[PDB]
Amino acid sequence: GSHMEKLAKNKVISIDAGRKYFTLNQLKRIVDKASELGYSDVHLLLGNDGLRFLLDDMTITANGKTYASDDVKKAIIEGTKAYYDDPNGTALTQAEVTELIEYAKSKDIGLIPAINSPGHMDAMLVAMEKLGIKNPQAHFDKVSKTTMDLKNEEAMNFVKALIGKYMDFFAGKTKIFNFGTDQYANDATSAQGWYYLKWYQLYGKFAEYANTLAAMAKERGLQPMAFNDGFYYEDKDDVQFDKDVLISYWSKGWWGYNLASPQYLASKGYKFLNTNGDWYYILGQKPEDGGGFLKKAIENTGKTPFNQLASTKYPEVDLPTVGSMLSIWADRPSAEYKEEEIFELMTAFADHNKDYFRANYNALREELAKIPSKESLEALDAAKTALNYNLNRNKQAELDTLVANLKAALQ
Ligand SMILES: CC(=O)N[C@@H]1[C@@H](O)[C@H](O[C@@H]2O[C@H](CO)[C@@H](O)[C@H](O[C@H]3O[C@H](CO)[C@@H](O)[C@H](O)[C@@H]3O[C@@H]3O[C@H](CO)[C@@H](O)[C@H](O)[C@H]3NC(C)=O)[C@@H]2O)[C@@H](CO)O[C@H]1O
Repeated sequence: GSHMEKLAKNKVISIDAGRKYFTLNQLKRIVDKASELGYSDVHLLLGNDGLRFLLDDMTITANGKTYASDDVKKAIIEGTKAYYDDPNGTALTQAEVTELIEYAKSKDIGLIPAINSPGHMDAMLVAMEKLGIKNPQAHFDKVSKTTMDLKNEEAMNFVKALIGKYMDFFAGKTKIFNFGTDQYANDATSAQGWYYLKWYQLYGKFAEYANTLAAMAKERGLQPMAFNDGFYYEDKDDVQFDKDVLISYWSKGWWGYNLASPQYLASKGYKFLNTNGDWYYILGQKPEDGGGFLKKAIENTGKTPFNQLASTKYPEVDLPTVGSMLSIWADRPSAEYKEEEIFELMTAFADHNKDYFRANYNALREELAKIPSKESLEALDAAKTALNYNLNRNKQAELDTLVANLKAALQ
């Protein structure tokens, strides 16, 4: 019950770089601002509708045949462009994402990648078509454009191998890997995908796929993360799920979309990354549209407590969370990304929870990088011993004089 508990928790900013393209430098500045504000990780969706990340070797081995690296790359580029041909760019390179991870590591910032499936995979579906894999899309009220058919082995096998190749990359580089599994065939079932899975006795098939993805993460030394949607839908435990999955809990849903309660998932032994929907911001969203516009997300950043999970009340309901995630989405990826908006929402969330967030260590690290008579060395050694790396956002002044004493000793 000491000091450490609050600071040990995760403070995450989520960027939807799957739907919309973000430049390496844009993400670097988000990472820098995250480090400055006191965040711990940057959650970066790279596969979300579009697939905006290419490895150097994209060779895939599936269905007793292989798909050549250059053939895979072109098909993915075409898929992402088919979803949305972003004039700012198509997909991040291996070298760019690698530099982002090392840059973030230098600022005590984790990177949490997300490659979504079996929903939110418009780019992958079309890529598979271009790769010869016929009809990968789910089929209900109409043929889906976002979701994979669970009965199609050819598509399932490829996608598993594809996510596996990404998982091979992020292994040893990042602690967590998010595979999503949210909003199954929402476009093809009027946002009732889990009800449709139940109906056609395919919900067990989804579990098998999700559990496979969790094992794939674990055996590669990655903590599996997924969204809550498809985990124990409607509090039924007829179909079981992997318990080692870090659940990013965003909502309990709405009418006809009966997601499991946080209370039920906690009773199954799950830990939560509090990804409360209240803190959502969709780029370009205005107050007139309702939902997650900027003013509401800033307003709710103080309204909705740090530990409070969606559909629950804190502290009346107090469930185990590893930390909280604030999310920026790009539902309409053509909307202008304005850095100032995200920075304001990020700042607000940190300012209301100064006990959870770190202090600003950018000044300290610059002054420690300037370090190359024994009496003058006595002072330089003394200021170094007096440094405190454990400060939170409430004590910026406390840290400001400690770094000032280091600057004075160095001269
Ligand atoms: C009182 C009541 O419950 N009314 C229902 C109403 O709320 C429902 O509309 C829904 O509202 C929620 C907010 O409470 C909103 O989040 C929902 O949007 C999600 O789902 C739609 C598909 O229906 C999808 O188009 C959106 O993209 C969105 O999905 C998530 O949200 C973010 C940002 O919006 C996305 O970027 C994410 O990709 C996605 N997933 C995650 C994990 O974040 C929805 O509009 C309606 C529904 O008919 O029903 C009322 O009864």
